[PDB]
Amino acid sequence: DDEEETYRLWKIRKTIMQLCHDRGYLVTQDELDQTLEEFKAQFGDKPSEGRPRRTDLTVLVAHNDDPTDQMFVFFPEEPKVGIKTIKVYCQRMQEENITRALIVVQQGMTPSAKQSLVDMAPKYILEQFLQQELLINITEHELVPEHVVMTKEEVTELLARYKLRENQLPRIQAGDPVARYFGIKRGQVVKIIRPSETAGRYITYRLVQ
Amino acid sequence: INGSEKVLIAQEKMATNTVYVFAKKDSKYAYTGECRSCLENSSRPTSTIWVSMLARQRIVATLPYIKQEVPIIIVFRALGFVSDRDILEHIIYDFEDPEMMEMVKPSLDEAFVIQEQNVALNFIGSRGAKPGVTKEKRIKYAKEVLQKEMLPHVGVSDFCETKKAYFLGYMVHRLLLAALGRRELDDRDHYGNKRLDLAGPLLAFLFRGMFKNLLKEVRIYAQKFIDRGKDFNLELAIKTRIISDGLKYSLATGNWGDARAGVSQVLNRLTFASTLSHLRRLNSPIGRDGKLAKPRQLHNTLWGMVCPAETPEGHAVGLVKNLALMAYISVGSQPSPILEFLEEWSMENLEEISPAAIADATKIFVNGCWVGIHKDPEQLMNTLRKLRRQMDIIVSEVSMIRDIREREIRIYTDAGRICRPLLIVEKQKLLLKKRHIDQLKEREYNNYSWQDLVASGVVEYIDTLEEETVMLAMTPDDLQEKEVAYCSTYTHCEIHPSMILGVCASIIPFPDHNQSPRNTYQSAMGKQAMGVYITNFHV
Amino acid sequence: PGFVGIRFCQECNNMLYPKEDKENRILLYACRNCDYQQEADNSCIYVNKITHEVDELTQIIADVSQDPTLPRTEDHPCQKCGHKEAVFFQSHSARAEDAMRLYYVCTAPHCGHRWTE
Amino acid sequence: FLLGQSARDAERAKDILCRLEHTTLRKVTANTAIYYDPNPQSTVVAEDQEWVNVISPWLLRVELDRKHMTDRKLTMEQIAEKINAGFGDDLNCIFNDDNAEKLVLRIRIMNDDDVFLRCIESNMLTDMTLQGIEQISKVYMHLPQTDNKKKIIITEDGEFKALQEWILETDGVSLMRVLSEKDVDPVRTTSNDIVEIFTVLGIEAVRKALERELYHVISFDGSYVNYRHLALLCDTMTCRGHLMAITRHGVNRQDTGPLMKCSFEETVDVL
Amino acid sequence: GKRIPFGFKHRTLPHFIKDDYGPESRGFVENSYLAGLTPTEFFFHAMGGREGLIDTAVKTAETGYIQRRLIKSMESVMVKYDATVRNSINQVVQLRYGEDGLAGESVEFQNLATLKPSNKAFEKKFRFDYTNERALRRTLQEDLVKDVLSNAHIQNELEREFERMREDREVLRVIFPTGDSKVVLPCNLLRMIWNAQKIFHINPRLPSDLHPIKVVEGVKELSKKLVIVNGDDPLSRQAQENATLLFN
DNA sequence: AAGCTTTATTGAGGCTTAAGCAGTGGGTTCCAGGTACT
DNA sequence: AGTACCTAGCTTAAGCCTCAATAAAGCTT
Ligand SMILES: [Zn+2]
Ligand SMILES: [Zn+2]
Repeated sequence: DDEEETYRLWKIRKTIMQLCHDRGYLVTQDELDQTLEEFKAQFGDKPSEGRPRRTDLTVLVAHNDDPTDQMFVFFPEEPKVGIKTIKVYCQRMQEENITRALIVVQQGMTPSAKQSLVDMAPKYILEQFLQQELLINITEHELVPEHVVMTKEEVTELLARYKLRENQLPRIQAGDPVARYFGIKRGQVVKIIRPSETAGRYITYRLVQ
Repeated sequence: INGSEKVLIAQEKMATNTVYVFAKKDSKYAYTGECRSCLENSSRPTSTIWVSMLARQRIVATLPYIKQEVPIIIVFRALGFVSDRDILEHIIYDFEDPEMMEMVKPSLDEAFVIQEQNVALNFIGSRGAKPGVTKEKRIKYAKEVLQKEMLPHVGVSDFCETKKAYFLGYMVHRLLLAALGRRELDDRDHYGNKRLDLAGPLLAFLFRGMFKNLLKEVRIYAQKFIDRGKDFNLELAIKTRIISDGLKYSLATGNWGDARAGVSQVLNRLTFASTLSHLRRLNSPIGRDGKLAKPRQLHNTLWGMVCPAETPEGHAVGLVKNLALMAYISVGSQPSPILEFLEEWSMENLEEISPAAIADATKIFVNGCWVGIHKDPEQLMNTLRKLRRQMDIIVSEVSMIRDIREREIRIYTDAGRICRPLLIVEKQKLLLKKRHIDQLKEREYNNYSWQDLVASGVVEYIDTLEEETVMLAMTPDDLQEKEVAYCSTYTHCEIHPSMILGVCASIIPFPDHNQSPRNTYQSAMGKQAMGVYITNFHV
Repeated sequence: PGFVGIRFCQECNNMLYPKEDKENRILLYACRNCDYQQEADNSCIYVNKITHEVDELTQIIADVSQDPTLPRTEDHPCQKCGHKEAVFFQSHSARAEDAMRLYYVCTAPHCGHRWTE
Repeated sequence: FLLGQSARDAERAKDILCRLEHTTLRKVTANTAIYYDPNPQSTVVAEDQEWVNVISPWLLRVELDRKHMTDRKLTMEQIAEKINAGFGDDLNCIFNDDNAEKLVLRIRIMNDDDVFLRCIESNMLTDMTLQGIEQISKVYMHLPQTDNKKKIIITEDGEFKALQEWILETDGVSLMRVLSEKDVDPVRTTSNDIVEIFTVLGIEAVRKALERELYHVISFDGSYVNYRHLALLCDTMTCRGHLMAITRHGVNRQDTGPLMKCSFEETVDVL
Repeated sequence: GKRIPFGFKHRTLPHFIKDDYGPESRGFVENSYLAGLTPTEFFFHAMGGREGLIDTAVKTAETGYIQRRLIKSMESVMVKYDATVRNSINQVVQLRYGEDGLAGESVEFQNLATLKPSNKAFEKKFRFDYTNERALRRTLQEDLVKDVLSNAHIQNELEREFERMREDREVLRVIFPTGDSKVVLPCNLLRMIWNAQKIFHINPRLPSDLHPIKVVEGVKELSKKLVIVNGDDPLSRQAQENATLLFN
């Protein structure tokens, strides 16, 4: 199909833009929520070997403050992306002066390239995402409460106020889909605001482990 | 025993020599067949043969003392049946129904490589409980397994090959029918599939092994005292402790072995009702603390056979049961007179038939083993009943069951079947006439007892198997008077509905007006009520 | 269509296997133990009815009319013999028993006619 | 939960149901058979569409029913396209138009083995996945009665209103794939499995989901338990990042102490 | 959960004809315990009772294993002296017990009046329209009536508290998307108000004599006195606000 | 030498196995037997 | 002979078995 493909691409674009906005990046308001028809006009309405193919919608976004860092997103052509294919992205990545980047794979990604992605984490950070993960903004789900990343000063204030260490906080998995959505690294407390039926509002904290 | 009163609680078990088709929905088998074959008066206990259909559709066989799933075609070739046509004749009785042939085709095509009986038997010997050394001493092991291990009830002899093959083909045919669903599956809780081991069978089972141990000790003694060149002393050869202390231990302790326990319990003597209830108690072999409910539920076949209300309300609900009032367990007799009678009539044996007339007639089963064919199922059940209404040859406890939907007719003479006496109903009339009551009121004068009424062809014992093929009325005053007809084809009539209760539930006044849990609780407490439990209590 | 039966060899009395003819382009059932060839009858060598269109009249036997445990009706006469009495029952089979279809068997002796309403 | 107009339309709900239920050809086919026709132009069946061809002499003749064909809202070409996509160019499919009730698919290979054509015949009746997703059985749809499932909206005058819209209820479990489907509410669509949510919606959503599910089973019979006890159990199972199952497999894997873990069912192995 | 199964070949008992789906044949009992049950019904009644006892006997073992797992999993979860919930290894499970710090004994089911009015109904019932003369005359004493009517600062404050109520009304609707207000809270405010009425012999027919500005000031002072989280830093202030958000 | 092919290669999907399975009283039976040596 | 001395289902991790990408190795033109 072709209309299904362009609808899927538009949904992925919408979810990626929402992820970048929630992550604290410069997202233009109309780009944050554009119509499917707008996307079709802007890209070509024929992903099946046509104008709105992959690598054309690689979205480059900077930070809201300190706009030096960017994670200009990638969309591999092939379903199963591999090491020799992510090395092209690495070459383009070193061509710039930034470190973070996101790739949106179609099918299951190879375990050797999975290890490779860890193999340059200190140098430049690479995140991967499957298509079905980016067809729904899970933060919009009613079961998912408001997750807010805390700064280091806020974490120190929290620990000094409650007189507890980083070990004693309840923790959250690094492979958590919410954590992956925010791209938070290990040792980064995330405050969570959820409504309580017995107190109204309850704010908890989850360190990354 | 040692001054202690011990009661052998009857332990039920799956009925031997009977083919059953079950569904192991969790395993890799869509439908599995089995038959716990055990020849009567055989010291060796039962050996279960499994024929199970693969779920994916080949058919394999789990033989005793063989650890691999032998294909059915391999076994049939190992029985001296090389031709595929002959094997299909022994399995499928019709050559005009292509569907079952197509369904069984993958199993036939599984083992077309093996075509010789020697090769089939060599494969039989492969991967056994006792592995073979070479082609030699493994051909004989497979022959021994096929001769004396699997299907012992069809005969253990050189000439029983064709009978054993016919029975295996019947088992495969029943499995195929279960797979197509033309015959419904078999229930593990239907009491027509169960037998009750009373004191007789239990003591016989103990005595088999115990006498075997005595013989082994005698053999050891003879070996010791022949090697010296002298003559052994037979009085010192047989030691009496190995044959008496074993019974004493098995009855005093309850450990049924040197296995399961609780077989022999201490007699309960708080109340005469309690004593009667402890002597009529059935114990399920199923273990306790099981989360399943089907072995504990009150199956429909428990009507009149076992008290529906009385059961221990603890962790053994439904498992431990109390026998009903008029329920009687068949003590079993020899089937030889029945076989002689069948051969007297126009019954054809399996060793003298063509495999073509098999499908157009009814197969005859005696104690499970398939004996032959009869062309006219009617006038055969009529004749057998007429003899059971006269006590000419067939004992009253023997039960004949004519499957009418499927052309089968089975006669059971086993020791352990549970039956109850029932009235016999002619066209629309009872056979209990007024003269029977007149002669029965004047007992101790006319010497007209219950056995005289049984020999009169008025009442007869019906077991669970025959209950599935009988139309049984509540009472004569309601179900023999012309109305808007319900069935108008009654065969038996219940003597009295109140006799479906046990000994402890029969003391409940108006038990139908209560709630069933209350009746169960009363039956439990009825054994605990104090009173004069025995007349000679002062001694 | 129709079902396909298993063909049998004539010499060793085994089951025949279908095969193709390379020169005449015809189907032939061939034995594997010995070498026996025969001219096939139909092109349909395999069939599979899955929608359970199972006619039940063939599976029903006339001997069931003798069963006292089945309900009788004086409401439906026999079509062949005209006997006014006939018994009725359900399908009594798995892969079935979803619809309450009655099957009638005439209880008159030596007729055994069966039908469905 | 359906997203928009489909929630208030039974016909659109049926379309979503057909797009979610796992539909194979076995659930759609009526009967199937293989033949040996070396001349496709003149088949043994002598039907009409044989001239569409104008390569193997043995073919696959499978006939489709009309009842299941209409209910699944499929077209004949869709099935052929799915087979062609799932089998490449090794297979050829010639279908039948809507001329008669007999829906015929004729399948031939590029030349292999009849047994292989039967081998793939058993390999098609299983898993083309004609409609819906995997790991799902028949899906039941209905209108809710309790306000928990009814769409509660706030009218412009501030008054609550209970809109009764069509809701779906599956018998399998697959989020992150159903939520991807069109006309499906990605916000309110909950689940019954807990492990599946943890893979999809994270750990904190499970703490809410387990709370609602545990409250559902407790309060089903009308009994009430305070929310304080519900919150603690849900939080202690999620205070480690992952699902802390209450067994020896989950309790005895956290650093609590050798005596705590040996106080549980497994004693010697812990100490 | 269903009718009596066909234990025999397509019949529940040998006494019914085969394939009999009628009420009596499948286990329906039309008699009562006073009239007594027929033997076929009595056995079918035993069918249901045996299922009940089997459930009772098996439930004990499976359930009994359950609480042991629950208790042994949470046999060290307690409330420390900083009102936090920590396990044996001092890992915080909840910052406050039950997300509010309130024990489960001294709470009652209460109804939130702010939830589920109409917008006009909410304004009609809570705004305290001070513009009407006669309504003020009937409700308040004349010295208080002219005090409210003359001063505009009091009128501004009464408008401001209603602004908080609309803010609260939106918050509740976000917290409770479902239109229900049966919520557990510690202090039964309606009862204590009714308790206060009977203690002080209100006779509510007469105009009242409390200044509404005292009500607003008293409530604000009371909210300050209800402290779940101590301290003055904004982190504790937010926790204190969230702990008593619903109650306030 | 850039690319194709091979070959270990290495992480990622499918099968057996322990190990648990609510609380208190009352009775019964059994715990060496077999040889050896005076 | 009497007695002292010798000899029924469950579930879930968990280890184990097999299978497909992949870069090193060596040909290949
Ligand atoms: Zn041949
Ligand atoms: Zn007729």
